[PDB]
Amino acid sequence: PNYIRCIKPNDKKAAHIFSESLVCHQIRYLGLLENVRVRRAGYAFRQAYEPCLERYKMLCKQTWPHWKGPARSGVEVLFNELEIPVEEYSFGRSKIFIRNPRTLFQLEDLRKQRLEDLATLIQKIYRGWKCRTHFLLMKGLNDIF
Amino acid sequence: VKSSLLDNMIGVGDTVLLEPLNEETFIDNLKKRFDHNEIYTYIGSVVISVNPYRSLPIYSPEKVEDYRNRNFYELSPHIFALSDEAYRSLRDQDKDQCILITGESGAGKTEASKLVMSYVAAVCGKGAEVNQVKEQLLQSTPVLEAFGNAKTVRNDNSSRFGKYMDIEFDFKGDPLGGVISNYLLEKSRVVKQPRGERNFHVFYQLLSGASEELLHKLK
Amino acid sequence: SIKAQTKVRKKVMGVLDIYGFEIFEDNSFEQFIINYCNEKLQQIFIELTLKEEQEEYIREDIEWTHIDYFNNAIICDLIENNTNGILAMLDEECLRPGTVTDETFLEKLNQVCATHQHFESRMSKCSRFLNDTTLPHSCFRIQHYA
Amino acid sequence: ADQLTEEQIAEFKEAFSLFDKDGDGTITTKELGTVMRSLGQNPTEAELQDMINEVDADGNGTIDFPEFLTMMARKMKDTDSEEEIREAFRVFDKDGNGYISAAELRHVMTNLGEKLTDEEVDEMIREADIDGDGQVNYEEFVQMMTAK
Ligand SMILES: Nc1ncnc2c1ncn2[C@@H]1O[C@H](COP(=O)(O)OP(=O)(O)O)[C@@H](O)[C@H]1O
Ligand SMILES: [Mg+2]
Repeated sequence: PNYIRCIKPNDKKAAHIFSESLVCHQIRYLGLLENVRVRRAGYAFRQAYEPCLERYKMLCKQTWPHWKGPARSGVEVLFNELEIPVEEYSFGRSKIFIRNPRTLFQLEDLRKQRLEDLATLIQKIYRGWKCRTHFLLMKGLNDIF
Repeated sequence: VKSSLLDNMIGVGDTVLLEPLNEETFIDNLKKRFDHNEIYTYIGSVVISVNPYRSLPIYSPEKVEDYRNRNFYELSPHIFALSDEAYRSLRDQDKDQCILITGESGAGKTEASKLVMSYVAAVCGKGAEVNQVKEQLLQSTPVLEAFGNAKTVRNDNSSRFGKYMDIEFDFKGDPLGGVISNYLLEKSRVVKQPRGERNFHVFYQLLSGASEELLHKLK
Repeated sequence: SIKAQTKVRKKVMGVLDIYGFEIFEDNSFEQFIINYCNEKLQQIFIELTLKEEQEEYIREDIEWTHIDYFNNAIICDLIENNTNGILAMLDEECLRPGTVTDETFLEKLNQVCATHQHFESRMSKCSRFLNDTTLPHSCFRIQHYA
Repeated sequence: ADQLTEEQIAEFKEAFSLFDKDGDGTITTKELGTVMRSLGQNPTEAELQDMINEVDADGNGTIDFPEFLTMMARKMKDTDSEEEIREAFRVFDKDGNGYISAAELRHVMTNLGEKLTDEEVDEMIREADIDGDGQVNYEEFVQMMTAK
């Protein structure tokens, strides 16, 4: 069973008109809330080790810059260096497990700021490469400035 | 693959990740995502669609190749990721699949079944032998919805029976066919309409659409 | 036209275009069958998904804990059961001789479904919805998941 | 530091005299890090404001040359690694195969970091891939920028 819910927003067959009450009726009818509970269990979220270390290798200074294999060992020292409590997550053989989703909000926030730090790390080397190009052209033109 | 669901996210793309869980914040989520014109939101591995009543360019064949054999969680929510997870669970792991599509009449179920049929007929790559089956189902849909569907109190047209479609493949991937299977015909609507409702459409199309020699022929 | 004539071994992906759950202003037997098959779909759906999660956590040697949710299998039984289910009682009322009205069927449902938790009618014998003024006579309630 | 010998100070004096267009032996704040990025040390703008605010208690940004040599002595071997820059471009990959879509990269470079201007990111797309279009490869591009 793979499964598709369909939600009707209005009765006027319009495009931009949204009604909260009709959709609320259809949330109750279809049972979206009871669909949450079976995937909302004791661990509410999970990943695999390889796109987790691909995902958060920049939050761990041991994995930075590359990479580091094995994936469970780098993910383990990732959660060790970030010192998230051991109650909040769990290790498996082939899956990492996240109990509460607020940790997943926090880690994506910190990753989102490290993207900005990577943009700074790029832009200083690019602009200094332009200044190195200009000083490289002007340096070979004169014996002394 | 490093890309995830959490990039390009308006609101939250999953109800599982929703803090405090009620009806009201979920209405906030659907109103935010629908007003920002993102109409798909998951519950675990469950698609939620909201009908926008108009065309969006997420069904272009260029957009199909964005989704093909990318994993389920790796990208923004859309109906093709479920059919890709089912198609990879069938193709690589040999597990027969079925997609149950439920919701309000007018909420976009039949169209979604058409889009899953078109997506599978695209990604199998078997040409006219799968496009004969697809053409058969797509050109057979207004027939079945003319016979077995009728007006209710709430809607102008409503699914009064379950359409089913078998999509049958070889081990090699060659299309062996498919079977429409009807379920649960509301029979007493034929003989007794409720107040404000309507009997099945083929009688009204038969009386209103025919010529006078056909009505005098059918007595 | 499109069915294979050969009996060869095959694979299948099916799609099921079927209604959602319905609440009208006036609900009758057709809506009772419609809501019943909705109860069956929710039952088999949440049950198979529960087995899927227990399989994913039994692979990784992760201890499953029980989580509380609505059980459809009490509801479906209330309609399905061959000895006191509502379809069995209406099948009996269409079969049993004598004066068969709608009132006698509702009184039979008040007789053989009183000690059920999820059955709700005003003239039920164990009723805590007797003084519930919002329940008209010649009607009854079923505690569906919606 | 210890600090610097006469050879490296006289090496710094050449770019320092290149951006001394008036011939006064000092320059202002907004052209101050252009010498350091011209000579290859490459500090950020934010820590450049930290170095200017470190020695100035007045707030006008008048910088003397021996403190300027101390700023250059703190950032002499602080140049960042090539593989770290390479991975920093590997994060912004679209599919994990060695390219970036050009419009998303133009949106990142003008909204994160020290905010490259309009002509600099349009220059960056063409320096990254002159053949075009809408998709830039960066395997040769980082090897060209990290070489001194
Ligand atoms: N995913 C979708 N994208 C675009 N339009 C849709 C979509 N789903 C439904 N519609 C619109 O809804 C109408 C029919 O929807 P349908 O699938 O018949 O709903 P239902 O199955 O609930 O009766 C069509 O005119 C179509 O334009
Ligand atoms: Mg339909």
